[PDB]
Amino acid sequence: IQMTQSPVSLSASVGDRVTITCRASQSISSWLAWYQQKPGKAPKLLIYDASSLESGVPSRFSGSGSGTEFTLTISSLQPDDFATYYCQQYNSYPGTFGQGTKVEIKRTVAAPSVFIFPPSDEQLKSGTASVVCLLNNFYPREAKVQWKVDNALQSGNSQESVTEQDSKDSTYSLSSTLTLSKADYEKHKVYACEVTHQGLSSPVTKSFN
Amino acid sequence: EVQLVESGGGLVQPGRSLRLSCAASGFTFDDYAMHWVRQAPGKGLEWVSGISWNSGIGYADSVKGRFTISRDNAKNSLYLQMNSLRAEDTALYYCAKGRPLDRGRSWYDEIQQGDDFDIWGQGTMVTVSSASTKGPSVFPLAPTAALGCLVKDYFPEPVTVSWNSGALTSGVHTFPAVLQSSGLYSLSSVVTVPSSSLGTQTYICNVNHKPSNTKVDKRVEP
Amino acid sequence: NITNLCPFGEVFNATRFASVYAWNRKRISNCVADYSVLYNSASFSTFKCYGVSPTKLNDLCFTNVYADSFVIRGDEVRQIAPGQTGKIADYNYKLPDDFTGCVIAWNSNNLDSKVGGNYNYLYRLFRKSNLKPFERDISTEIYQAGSTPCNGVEGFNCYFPLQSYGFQPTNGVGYQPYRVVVLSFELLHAPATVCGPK
Amino acid sequence: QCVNLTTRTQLPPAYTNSFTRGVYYPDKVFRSSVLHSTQDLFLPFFSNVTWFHAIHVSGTNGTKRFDNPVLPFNDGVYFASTEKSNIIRGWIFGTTLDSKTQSLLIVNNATNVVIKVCEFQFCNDPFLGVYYHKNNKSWMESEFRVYSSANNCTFEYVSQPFLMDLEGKQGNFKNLREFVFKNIDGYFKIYSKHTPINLVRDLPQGFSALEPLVDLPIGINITRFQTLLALHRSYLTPGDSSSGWTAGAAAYYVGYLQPRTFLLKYNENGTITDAVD
Ligand SMILES: *[C@@H]1O[C@H](CO)[C@@H](O[C@@H]2O[C@H](CO)[C@@H](O[C@@H]3O[C@H](CO)[C@@H](O)[C@H](O)[C@@H]3O)[C@H](O)[C@H]2NC(C)=O)[C@H](O)[C@H]1NC(C)=O
Ligand SMILES: *[C@@H]1O[C@H](CO)[C@@H](O[C@@H]2O[C@H](CO)[C@@H](O)[C@H](O)[C@H]2NC(C)=O)[C@H](O)[C@H]1NC(C)=O
Ligand SMILES: *[C@@H]1O[C@H](CO)[C@@H](O)[C@H](O)[C@H]1NC(C)=O
Ligand SMILES: *[C@@H]1O[C@H](CO)[C@@H](O)[C@H](O)[C@H]1NC(C)=O
Repeated sequence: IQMTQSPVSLSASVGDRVTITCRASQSISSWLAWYQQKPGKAPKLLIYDASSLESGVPSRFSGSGSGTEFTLTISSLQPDDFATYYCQQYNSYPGTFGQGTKVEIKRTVAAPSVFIFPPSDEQLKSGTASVVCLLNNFYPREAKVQWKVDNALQSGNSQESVTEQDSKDSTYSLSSTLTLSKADYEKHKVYACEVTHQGLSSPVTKSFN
Repeated sequence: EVQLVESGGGLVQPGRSLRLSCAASGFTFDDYAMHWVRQAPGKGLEWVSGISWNSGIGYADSVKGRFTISRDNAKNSLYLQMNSLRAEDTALYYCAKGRPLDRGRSWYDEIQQGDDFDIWGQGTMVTVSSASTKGPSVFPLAPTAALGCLVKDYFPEPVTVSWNSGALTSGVHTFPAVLQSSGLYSLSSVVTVPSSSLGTQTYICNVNHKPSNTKVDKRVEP
Repeated sequence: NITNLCPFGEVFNATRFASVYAWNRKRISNCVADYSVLYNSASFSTFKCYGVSPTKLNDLCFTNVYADSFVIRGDEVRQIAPGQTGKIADYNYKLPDDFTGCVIAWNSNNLDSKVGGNYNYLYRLFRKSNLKPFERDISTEIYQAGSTPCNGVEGFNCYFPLQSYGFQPTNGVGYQPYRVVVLSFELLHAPATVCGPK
Repeated sequence: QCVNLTTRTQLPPAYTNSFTRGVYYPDKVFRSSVLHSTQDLFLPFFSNVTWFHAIHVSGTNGTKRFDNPVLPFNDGVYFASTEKSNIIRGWIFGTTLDSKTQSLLIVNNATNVVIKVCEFQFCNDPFLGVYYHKNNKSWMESEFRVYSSANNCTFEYVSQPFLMDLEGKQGNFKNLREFVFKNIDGYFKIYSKHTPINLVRDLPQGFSALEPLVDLPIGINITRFQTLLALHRSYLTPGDSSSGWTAGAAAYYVGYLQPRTFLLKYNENGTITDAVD
């Protein structure tokens, strides 16, 4: 059947005890394995049978539960563990894995550095023009951005991206891009991007003519 | 080490066939039941197919038939003949070996294990595209204060961007690429310099487009 | 004397068997064999020994055995007979006419039969040349017959060489899945190790 | 996946006289204190046994000496050493000694001996690696440094170790890991026994016939074999391959065979005294 973790993500600074639980769609006996998958590398094996341990891991990991709900907890923590985590099932092949809750452990609330960028000259000559909202070095990934035409906002013409936590600063710099053509792009005067985050009192806007 | 290496992976037209490999090492590849498990770009893992110590297991639901696992214990190289590749099969495929000793599994015992997949191969990336490799139409981002270099409409991944030929690794920002809805890639990079360094020192953004090596260089000024 | 056996049950009871086109070749050696029970089971729908006979078989030691194993719909086990023709013989499994061993085949319509289309099981269908004794064409380039190669396109003159069985539960008697184990008793020039009881 | 470890020592190994050492029992019919003639491949009486040096620390610290040679396997061999430690881990008998040609392998892990045949990927200086696991002061015994593959191949066997670890730690014997490896009529047969001896350096005036450890159905033509060690991985340092090595020092003997026939003065328990030819 299915196998879905209960959290969706979590950050909790080094030296902390945290839990991640996966609930099923039916009685999946008690066989399960746990995967931590650093960004861009090959996933790893952590717990098999949903409880036991395999040689090749620090003992800090822990697993329990059965039936429909299972749990993996980390008590004493290190810089490495900042990684994605996945469950799975067994009942009947196929045995899938599930969404995968992140762990981006670091906690110092930061404020953004917001900018808006127009197109270059040749960019405009490119028949299609893209413009940028930049959100430098804020924490954490929980943040929202929404652009603004002269009076209203944009949607359906935007594409977005976000970095990872940097190895020293752990702040998350967002990029968002509005990609229109010269025909639509030229229709206007001012283009804006407005942001919300836990680090701000009022949503922060940056626009240009 | 007890290692897996897979090949046969790259740009493939939609529906065009392809055959992987996994020249496993170390472990008695003649025993453990392999599986091809594909991770989407960034998204989760997902089982595609498996194969027992002798042969034959089911696949994912929308992938049966159009795929075909196989192996050859006499050679140490699992296979995966993929046919009619749809849009979704664009992914990174990992060879994997089941957890338990599946040399002579139980005849008749109610088990059907699913705590498996110990060792994962490096993964042989696979795309599904209908446009060809294209070098980026790189553009600059004219501005304590930051400025950058956008790289629009490159294809297919990767591109390496650097500043002043890698002079300044501070303010660096490797904004990861996004597949355009149009089916194309693009990204940008940016760097913060003191606004006191605005009209004083001018910076250089350069790109090398490794799939074809369409090297471009640019100078960014407000 | 008797302490161990050859791990026969690891196939004579194995959970799944290969498609016959990619038929598994489980090499067996370094063990002893009580072949009689491998025969005295009253469960096999076929057991024919060629170049050898079940009589006195337990005297027979060999350098090794190459238990080839697969699944084919019941009747067509007849193409498992040295010098026979047929799609399994022509294009999936060629027993040498000078064969020296035994063939086993039983029903498994309870086990290897499932609705929905079991693409677990497959066999070759189009092929340039006929096969060779104990050769295995797991590779699956798409066959061509006439004017043009197939470019990776499959169409006319251009067909995926392997097709399935589809052992539906409601199948007829002749459609039933015989699990097949072909014990080829090889005695090249090495020590004879797979001996009989006592 | 290994280091061109020494590659630099070649000085002529000395030799020795095999005064009396390396005879076995060719049957299992019970025997008594009566002579009996026997023909087979024997290491020649008083052979010019080729004594080669493993780590041989006689010198300014400097060069860490080690000169393991790849020796042919004329018609079977007799392999020995002094080796106060427990480093003489196994052998890699073969002809081509990597892929597209079979060969054999003996190794140990201090618990049991493991015996395989395979088409390996042996590199010129192979050696298993015994390395700290960071728990208990104990270790693991990885052998990734002996070959980049041992694949597509048949035999497997595990027994109580061929090397029987012992309680020496005082030192006049070094336990003389003795073996005789002979490939005749498609069989590979191992005849040996371990011997702690009160003599300082060389093989004795007294004698002990070996015993057949095992008889195996490999049926692989064998004409070359290099012995193997599992070096004690020095505490981890910048430099993991061409670095501080040769943890432990000793040397080993090799002596070939040829057909001969002897009448041995057997004894009641299955014992051997003397012969002349
Ligand atoms: C595959 O698994 C089945 C299920 O365990 C095995 O079935 C039983 O196997 C025995 C011998 O192994 C068959 O002989 C029977 O022996 C018992 C006692 O030895 C005796 O009470 C019977 O009269 C008969 O002689 C038995 O018929 C069989 N029964 C069933 C229900 O399968 C089978 O042996 C396994 N096959 C292999 C090759 O291991
Ligand atoms: C010595 O070698 C034997 C043979 O491989 C090892 O036995 C295996 O050990 C692993 C380690 O957990 C088990 O997973 C296997 O199941 C064991 N094989 C069996 C039980 O047949 C043994 O561990 C080795 N010991 C040392 C100290 O090297
Ligand atoms: C090993 O692989 C080779 C090719 O790599 C193949 O010819 C051979 O049949 C395989 N098996 C043995 C036992 O050599
Ligand atoms: C030693 O280095 C040479 C240099 O190419 C290489 O040919 C040889 O295989 C190496 N020996 C090893 C790695 O054992």
